[PDB]
This record gives sequence, C-alpha cells and structure tokens, in this order.
Amino acid sequence: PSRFTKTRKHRGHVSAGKGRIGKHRKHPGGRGMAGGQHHHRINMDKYHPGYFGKVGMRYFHKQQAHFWKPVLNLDKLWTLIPEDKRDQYLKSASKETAPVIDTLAAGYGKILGKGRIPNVPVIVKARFVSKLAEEKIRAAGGVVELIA
Amino acid sequence: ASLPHPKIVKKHTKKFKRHHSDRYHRVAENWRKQKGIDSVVRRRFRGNISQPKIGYGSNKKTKFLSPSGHKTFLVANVKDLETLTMHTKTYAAEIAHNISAKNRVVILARAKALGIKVTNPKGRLAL
Amino acid sequence: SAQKAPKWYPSEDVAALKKTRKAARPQKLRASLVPGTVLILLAGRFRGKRVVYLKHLEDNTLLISGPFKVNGVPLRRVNARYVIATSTKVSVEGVNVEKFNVEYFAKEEIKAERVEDQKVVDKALIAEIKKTPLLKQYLSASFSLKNGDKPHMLKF
Amino acid sequence: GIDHTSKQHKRSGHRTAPKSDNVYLKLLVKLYTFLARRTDAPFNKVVLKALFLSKINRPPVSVSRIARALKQEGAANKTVVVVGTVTDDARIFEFPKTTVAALRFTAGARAKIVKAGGECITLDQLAVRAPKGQNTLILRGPRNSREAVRHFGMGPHKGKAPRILSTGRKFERARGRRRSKGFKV
RNA sequence: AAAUAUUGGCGAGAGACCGAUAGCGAACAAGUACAGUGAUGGAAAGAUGAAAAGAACUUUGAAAAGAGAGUGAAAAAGUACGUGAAAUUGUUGAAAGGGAAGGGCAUUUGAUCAGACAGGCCAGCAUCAGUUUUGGUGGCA
RNA sequence: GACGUAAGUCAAGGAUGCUGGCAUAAUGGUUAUAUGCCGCCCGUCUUGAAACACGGACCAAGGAGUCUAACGUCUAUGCGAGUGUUUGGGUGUAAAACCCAUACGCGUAAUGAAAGUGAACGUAGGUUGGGGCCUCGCAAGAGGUGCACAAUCGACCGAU
RNA sequence: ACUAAUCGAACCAUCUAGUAGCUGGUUCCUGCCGAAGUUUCCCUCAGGAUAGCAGAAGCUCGUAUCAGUUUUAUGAGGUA
RNA sequence: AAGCGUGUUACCUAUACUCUACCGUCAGGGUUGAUAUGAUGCCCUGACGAGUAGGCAGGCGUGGAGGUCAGUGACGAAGCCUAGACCGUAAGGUCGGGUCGAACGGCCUCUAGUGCAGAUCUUGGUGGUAGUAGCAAAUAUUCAAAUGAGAACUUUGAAG
Ligand SMILES: [Mg+2]
Ligand SMILES: [Mg+2]
Ligand SMILES: [Mg+2]
Ligand SMILES: [Mg+2]
Ligand SMILES: [Mg+2]
Ligand SMILES: [Mg+2]
Ligand SMILES: [Mg+2]
Ligand SMILES: [Mg+2]
Ligand SMILES: [Mg+2]
Ligand SMILES: [Mg+2]
Ligand SMILES: [Mg+2]
Ligand SMILES: [Mg+2]
Ligand SMILES: [Mg+2]
Ligand SMILES: [Mg+2]
Ligand SMILES: [Mg+2]
Ligand SMILES: [Mg+2]
Ligand SMILES: [Mg+2]
Ligand SMILES: [Mg+2]
Ligand SMILES: [Mg+2]
Ligand SMILES: [Mg+2]
Ligand SMILES: [Mg+2]
Ligand SMILES: [Mg+2]
Ligand SMILES: [Mg+2]
Ligand SMILES: [Mg+2]
Ligand SMILES: [Mg+2]
Ligand SMILES: [Mg+2]
Ligand SMILES: [Mg+2]
Ligand SMILES: [Mg+2]
Ligand SMILES: [Mg+2]
Ligand SMILES: [Mg+2]
Ligand SMILES: [Mg+2]
Ligand SMILES: [Mg+2]
Ligand SMILES: [Mg+2]
Ligand SMILES: [Mg+2]
Ligand SMILES: [Mg+2]
Ligand SMILES: [Mg+2]
Ligand SMILES: [Mg+2]
Ligand SMILES: [Mg+2]
Ligand SMILES: [Mg+2]
Ligand SMILES: [Mg+2]
Ligand SMILES: [Mg+2]
Repeated sequence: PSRFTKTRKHRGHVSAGKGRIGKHRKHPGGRGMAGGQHHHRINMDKYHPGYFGKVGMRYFHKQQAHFWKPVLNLDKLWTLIPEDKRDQYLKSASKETAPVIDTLAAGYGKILGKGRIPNVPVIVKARFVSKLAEEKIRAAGGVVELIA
Repeated sequence: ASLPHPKIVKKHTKKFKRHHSDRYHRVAENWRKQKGIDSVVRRRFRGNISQPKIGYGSNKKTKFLSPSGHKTFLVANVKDLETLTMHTKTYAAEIAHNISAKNRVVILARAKALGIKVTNPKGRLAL
Repeated sequence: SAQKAPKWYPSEDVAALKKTRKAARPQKLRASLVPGTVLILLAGRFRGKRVVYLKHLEDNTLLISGPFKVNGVPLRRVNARYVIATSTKVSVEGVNVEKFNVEYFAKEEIKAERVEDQKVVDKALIAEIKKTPLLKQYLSASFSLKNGDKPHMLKF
Repeated sequence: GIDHTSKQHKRSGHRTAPKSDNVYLKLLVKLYTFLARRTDAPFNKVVLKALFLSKINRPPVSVSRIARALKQEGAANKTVVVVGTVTDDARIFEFPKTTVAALRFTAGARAKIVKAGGECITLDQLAVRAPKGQNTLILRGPRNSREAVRHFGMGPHKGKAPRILSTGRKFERARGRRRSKGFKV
C-alpha cells in the first residue's frame, strides 16, 4: 500500500522530509560499512564491540553435522511419552515395568539436568548425559543406557 | 419548511484564492499552502491574503445547511427520493446531473406527493 | 444511488422552550412627562409640531391631541422617545380621557366617532389654552432649529 | 500571552481503546467500560486498561505460573484472571482444580485445566460471576523476557546483547571484547 | 535419456500492464524519411460520417473561392474533417485608466442572482440579564 | 436564593413582550468600479533577499523517495513450547481455491579460542517497594497475600 | 601544430542510468507538537559518526519523586 | 514653539489584558432494566491555540481491481466553456445553462507509473519585441508593342 506512505504526505513540501540544509545526497558518509575505523569508529565501538580483530583457531572444512547434539532437559524428558500414555505411567510409578525414553529417536543427543522430574523410574537411552541429569534420574529410580 | 435554526454565520464568505493565481495563468485558483522560505503570505504580513484556518469553521448547529435550512441530498432515481420521506424537515432532494429529462419529471412528481423540497426543479425542463 | 445515505438522521422533533424569567413591568416615564405638558414631535408626519400630552397609554405610548382647531393634529399616539417634553404646561383637569386605549386606535376616509371625540376634547383644551396669552399662537407655530442653535445647551 | 509551564495540547500517552479491530474484544471493552464506570471496584478499572494493551504488553501466562500463584496463602480458591493468553506448561506435573478467566487458552492449557477438574472461563463469564471482582487474582506474564529487551540500552559497560545476526567465533568477540585485542568494552 | 536453461525462431493462451509526448525507436508505405565520407545516428505521423450520401444545380469572381441550394441525425462532422482546452488573436458589448498593473479590510454605485406569506426581510419601543463607559447626589472614617 | 403568614410571585443555573413597514432585488451573495488605509516577486541557498544574487517570456502535456534481498523498533492477526501448507506431492470448475508426508529454518541452553562442560540448598531464595485481591472497620485506616516491574544481596551453569 | 568546422590525445558504439562530501529541482489540504548550528572522534574544517535538542508509540502508577525559586543551617572560591 | 528641562491631567490605539459567542485540540467526567434503537454515538466541565527544518494524525483528489447501489445514460455518458447558484476552514464536492456524442458514477475495501510553478526541466504550440532590424558589394537601366485577370521583373523591337 503506497497510499499510506509519507511520500504521499510530502507532496507539496519542497525537501520531502530531507531538510533544506542537509540536502539529501548520494552517499555523504561513504558506502556500506566504510569508515568503521575512521569516522564511524564511535558508532562501531559503542554498538558493535569486537568487530575488528581476530579470535582463536581456524577450522578448515567444518562440517556442522559432526557437532550435532541437541539438548533435552529433564523437565522436558517426560514430553517424549505420548500424552494419553503418559499419565498411566505416573500412576503405578513402579519398578520392573518402566517407560523407555529413547531420546535419539526424538532427535536429541545430550540430556542435561534442569530437574524436578516426578519420582518415577524411567529407562533413558541417550548418546550423552550430564552428571546432574544422571544423578536426578537414578535418584528418581531410573537408569541411563548409553547408545550410539 | 425546515426546523427553526439559528442564524447562518459563515465566518468567511470570500473564496480562499491561491497566491498569485491572479498573476499567472499557470497558477490555478485552487488553494495551495505557500511553503516558501521568504513568502509574505506564509509569514502573514499585514496587507496580504488570508489563509484557511480552523477558526473559520462553521458552527456545528448550522454546518452543511443551505439558506433554506435543509441539507442537500443528491438523488439519482425515485427510490432514492423516498429515503427522505420522514426527513423532509431536514434534507432536501437534489436531482443528479446525469439524470435524463423523462426521469426528472417522475422524480419531481413523486417529490411533490411526498412534500420533499427539490433544490433544482427546473433542470432539463422543456419550455 | 448518487449519494449513499446518511447513516443516522436528525430527530425531526422540535424541542420545547425553556422557562423564561422575563416579566413585563410597567414603564417609568421621564420626570418631564407630566400630563398637560406641551410636547414637540420630532418625527412622523407631524414633525416639529407642538402638541399637548394628555394620557399615558397601556402600550407605553403617549396620547396627544395638539388641538385639531389650533394646529391640525388629532387624537393619536406618539412614542415617548420621539418627543421633546417642554417645561410649558396646560391644565388637563377638564377633559375626559379614559375612552381612549389600544383598541380605540386598532386598525381593523375618516370615521365619525373620531371627529366627535376630537370635538369634545378640544373645546375643553382651547378653553384652558385661552387663559395664558400666546399659547394658541405658540402651538400653531412649528418647531425648527435655527443656525447656531445648540440643543445640548438648549432647554425647552 | 501565557508563559506555559507545561507543553500545551499534550496527549495522555495512554491507550484509551484497543488498537485492534477485533469486534469481540471491542464489545468486551464495552462491557468493562460500563463496569468500571458504574462500579467502584478497582478491579474493573485495572481489567479495562489491560484489555487495551498491545501484544508485547500482554505476555503469555503459563499454567505453572497460575499454579504457583495459587500456592500463596489464602489464594487456593481465588479466581485467576489473566488479561491475555494462558499457555500450557509441561514442566509442572500437578495442577489444582481452579477457575481461570482469560481471553485465550491454548489447546494444551485448556485441556490441562479441565483434566485437573477446573474450568476455563471467558471475561464475560467472570463479569457474571464476579461483577466487582470478588476474590480474583490478576496475573501477568514476564514482560522483560522478550528478545528485544536484551538489546535495549546497549552501550559500553552495560552488559546488553548486541544486535547481531550470525553468532560465533569471528562475530564480535575481538577488539573491544577482550584485553588481548586492544581493550575490553 | 529425463528432471534444467531459453529478452532468438515458430505456434498458441493470458494480464489489478500502457493507451498515440504513454506502450517497442516504430498502432501509420519504421529501422522509414532524413543526417554523416564512414562506423553510425534516426524521427514526426491514429480517429469525417452508419453509409461518400465527398456538396448536382444557380450566381459573383481570372482563379482560389464566396453566397445560395442540397446530402446527412448532425456541415457546431466538408477530407485544413470525432470532441476541440490553454497560451495568443479578431469582432462585438460593458467598465476603468495624471510615470505600471495586480492584491487585502470596508462600504458606495452599476450589473447580476438565490430563497420566502401555509414566519421570510428590515426596524422602533418597554422591561431584564451579561460586560462596560459617563454623570448627578447621600451617609460615614 | 429573594419577597410573601401561606398561596404564589420574582431581576434567582444565558431574552422576552408589544408595534410597524416590506415581502422583493428591499436586506444579502457574486462581480466590476470608485474611495480611505495598508500591500516589494515568487522559488532557492543563506546569519541575513524586494535585492544591483540565482531559475522563471507564456501555455498545454509529461516530470522526481520506487521496487527488491536481508534486517531494527513498534503495531495488528493466527497458533503457541512450539511455529512456518504452497521445494514438492494430491486435487481442481485449472497460474485461483482446497488437502498432505518426510525434512528443513527459527525458538525451547548457555559458555569457552578450543578440547569440552552444561543451569533448584531453599515454598525457584532473602530484603525494600509494588497494582489488584482477602479479612476487620460506616469510613479513614490496620493486617494478610502480593503477579508485572525497580534496586540490592544471595544460590545454580560455562570460562579463568 | 595538423589528423573531415573536433586535438596538451580524433570520431562512433558499448561498458554506462559510470561516481560526485558539490549545484538545481523534489507535485494535495487541514490539525497538533516542534528544533539545531553545540560536545567528542575522523586524511576531519562545504562531509559523517556520536551525545544533546524534537516527534511518535506508549508503559507502570496516581499527587508522590520533585523544582533554571526563596528561607534557615553549614561549607567552598581568591574575582571586583 | 509645534525647541529645550521639569511637573500635572485629559485623550488616541496592538493579533496584548477582561467578558462573550463560534471552530478545533487536549484533559477530566456523565450516559444500558427503550442508552426514547447510532457507545469510534450523544452530552457536561475546564484550559489551551505562533512557527522554518522536522515528526505524527485526520481528511480531499487521480489511473486501475473485488463487492454493492437489480446505480446513471442516445428522452444524451464522459469531456469542455460559464465576473450563474449551493456546500466544506481547506484540499474539493454538487447543481443550472451552452457545446458534445458513448460510455460513466456513489459507498465499503484493494492497488499504484497517484496530485507540479519552478529543475538555464522534456516535447509541442504561441507571444511582446514587430509590420520592426532589415531585403544597400559585383557601374544600369529606358521606351513602345504583344501576351495575360494582373507586367519595374515574360517575349519581341529600339536605345543605353
Ligand atoms: Mg513544513
Ligand atoms: Mg532543497
Ligand atoms: Mg465560501
Ligand atoms: Mg475557498
Ligand atoms: Mg527567512
Ligand atoms: Mg511512441
Ligand atoms: Mg554534407
Ligand atoms: Mg484528432
Ligand atoms: Mg452533434
Ligand atoms: Mg461534430
Ligand atoms: Mg473537428
Ligand atoms: Mg483562449
Ligand atoms: Mg505619460
Ligand atoms: Mg483597490
Ligand atoms: Mg443592563
Ligand atoms: Mg455590490
Ligand atoms: Mg504603503
Ligand atoms: Mg552570503
Ligand atoms: Mg526571496
Ligand atoms: Mg551573478
Ligand atoms: Mg547560484
Ligand atoms: Mg533570466
Ligand atoms: Mg501535468
Ligand atoms: Mg586518443
Ligand atoms: Mg540518477
Ligand atoms: Mg507551540
Ligand atoms: Mg586517519
Ligand atoms: Mg553550499
Ligand atoms: Mg523529546
Ligand atoms: Mg588575586
Ligand atoms: Mg585566577
Ligand atoms: Mg516640555
Ligand atoms: Mg500551530
Ligand atoms: Mg453532457
Ligand atoms: Mg459515434
Ligand atoms: Mg509520477
Ligand atoms: Mg507546468
Ligand atoms: Mg515549488
Ligand atoms: Mg524553461
Ligand atoms: Mg525598414
Ligand atoms: Mg550593384
């Protein structure tokens, strides 16, 4: 909708909102990111610290699939059970029949330990876990199986 | 007639003509705001033309009222005319300019029956 | 439709008036307007004519008859603001005046009751006028301002 | 001439109506405008003003936030009033039976409240069962948890998030961020 | 081989595109007329009327052409052709005019124009209300 | 509010009463002209323009903040710890509309150059305020609970 | 000097709508608010960024925090 | 003194002050058991109103698009002209008359190649200057007849 723009409102006004002294020009301060060390230095150092310079090791031919390790927390662990089938495990929270929660199938690599799971034994299968996540799971009465 | 109304005050009966529209033919008389830096009209120097201000606005009691005291309602056919049947004291019918002469006599005949005042009863009238 | 419609119409019911606190009280005339004074008419057909002030009427108009035999002015009404109340007086305790009122001069060739009512009043009036000399000549003559007359410094 | 102490013709700076054209919201506002005028309860005035708010000024309130509010002393039987959306929260595992009045419930939130034995209620139903806001509890979501608030007030030695698209090494982690490379912020 | 590309060629179908200073340079005998030694550069230009029915015939004139007559719904459509603006110009009529003219406020005068007798227009007086201005006179400190 | 014994009246939260003339160019509008006073040529740059600064002889038509990729703030909408059908497939009254799987993007986790590690002592903490609600009060107020947010001190995760 | 009226580097087409901190122009009305020419940095001084001045959107509350002001009390200064 | 110094009055007049009306803006409020069906409505109360650069808001107008007025129209659409009328503070809208001949509007929305006085702007057309500057180098023309509507300028003859 070009009828709602201020260009339609600036018709009849000489400078079109650009001033009579400033006199809207092509590129008064340079093109793109020019002068970031010279005359845009104050802006760059204030709002973009760390832009110039180098940081640590290069990685030739980085494949992001090597570093695939999505994180699932303990407070989201029980969501991997279907909702209709979830509550029937909360009741009768018993040993010798515990839900198996394969997090790799759901798309997760590592489990962390946000915590406060209900005290229900659950078998948890994951590529990686954290120390506190395993402590909380085994305290609730479950166990972690490592898979690959 | 119409509802009794306060006296019609216009606050400016003169047309607001554009500056120098009398000086150049290219400058149309339709009002345009002077936006020049050194404009005597924009700066409101004494002895120059007046500009449209909100202070000239018409009293809301008497706004949109003709000296007859009715509001003009543009009418295109007979069916349009009956919409002012119960509002003959406040609205007056005005036959549109593109209505043919043979339809105009039908509208005037119906308007006479309904008491609706017509602003232009002599348009396209053979004589 | 040439024009679409006004969505909501004004109410054609005309509103009643509010109660007005304006009461008609009688008019207090000027101090110089005592009955029997001689007035100078300032406007109308009888401009500059001297007349006699007879009775104050109900519609705030003075009743005058500068005697019709003397200066040809009949019973009629004048506005109190269009006359000059002079200091010269005549006695009007010889004339009946209650017969005259607003409906006496109500509109609707001279009539006959007007002529006879003029005849009864002016015989009484000229009888009183004849007492002090030169009033008859004074009323007969019309009033006019001369060059160098100053009504701000003039007294009548 | 007047020596104006304050700026003339200054608007209040507060919304007096919803910016939206939602017809149901407008007549919800119509109801509570009547209530806040003809009733002396401050609840009606607060709720009417909250109806005007924009989308970032009415953050979603989770059922876990509602349940924590009910954990307060003497608040277990109060009617939880949320002028906004009530979202679900699977983080919590027990939810009490309560009446929650809100503009919108997500499917998961409404299912969880009903499954606990509670009742999901619209703001008009709040008006019929509490015209002056008897034993209510007005909740609000976290307003400053938005992504935009991170970058607000960015400056040296402020600790705010820079506005940036790509994140990692080679992305603003250098001169101006560590004493090894020039200075540190 | 297919899935892929396609401001060229051929055949189609479409458009919230442009409408003769626009849209291709080119709606038309347009890459034409024309310019330059040359490479190249490169326009302007649509519409009478349904149908020429494109004005027979008379008269003035050397002729162009005019005036008639006539065709046509229209010649306020005559090929110098749909409508036919402005700049600028001719005629007519009105008005003003001692080194500009034009403008704004107000009124005179001239010209012109709209509505309303079931209250419209303009005023006079009296008694009040609001705001004022100008006097006379009374009692106190 | 005033007066009045009351009744009622009044100059007391804004004009009424009576009378006349005309009923049309009479008032009024428009326009031209005359008169009194005032009035420098616009646009522009400029501290400053009527300028002996610049563009403008006149008229018609054309004529200048657009679209796109990516994005910040704000707002509206849908859904909501999820969200995005339209790369594709199905289907069709066929570039429309309708329907859909697996993925993928962003978000739900951060931190470190990295290898790596990865967020509850507690009613998800204490204190100070804090709208609203509850209780006691005709009410002023007193007490309780206090979401958002503000300040501060803590606890937890990564690096050192 | 001359090299097709062109020469301190011909003419033609294209790249090319080359770039310009510089000049000129930038088209409807009304309403409300309403400036700066100063700070710091820059191969900066006809220009930018930056803080300031301004608008808009508002948000949390409801007469507090306050104030281009005085009084009282207590300091400070090295101008006339 | 109609000069100078000083004193006392009266008077003149700014878009300033006071009061009132109207416009708009802002602010605070009233209004639902017919609000005598319009709640972005109606109404009450108070204050305020300068403005370049600039910001925002509400509106006027243009080409085309979806819907509606079973809208207008050859008994005349659009266009154009009109010191003719009305409405709006204004952008503008509407009507009457004349010309004209085939299409075009109101409202709710969508969209943009959407508004001109300037740019030594582009294209085209037209003025004042102005019947003006000028049509003056190369020695030079003249008479008669013919022709023809028309002969300084053609043809022939004669002369130079
Ligand atoms: Mg401006
Ligand atoms: Mg400029
Ligand atoms: Mg007007
Ligand atoms: Mg005007
Ligand atoms: Mg200036
Ligand atoms: Mg072309
Ligand atoms: Mg040649
Ligand atoms: Mg043509
Ligand atoms: Mg015709
Ligand atoms: Mg024709
Ligand atoms: Mg023609
Ligand atoms: Mg002309
Ligand atoms: Mg002369
Ligand atoms: Mg004049
Ligand atoms: Mg008075
Ligand atoms: Mg006149
Ligand atoms: Mg002067
Ligand atoms: Mg200078
Ligand atoms: Mg100037
Ligand atoms: Mg010069
Ligand atoms: Mg210059
Ligand atoms: Mg010039
Ligand atoms: Mg144009
Ligand atoms: Mg060369
Ligand atoms: Mg360019
Ligand atoms: Mg101001
Ligand atoms: Mg440098
Ligand atoms: Mg300059
Ligand atoms: Mg500000
Ligand atoms: Mg010293
Ligand atoms: Mg010193
Ligand atoms: Mg003296
Ligand atoms: Mg202003
Ligand atoms: Mg027509
Ligand atoms: Mg035709
Ligand atoms: Mg354009
Ligand atoms: Mg132009
Ligand atoms: Mg301009
Ligand atoms: Mg030019
Ligand atoms: Mg000559
Ligand atoms: Mg010669």
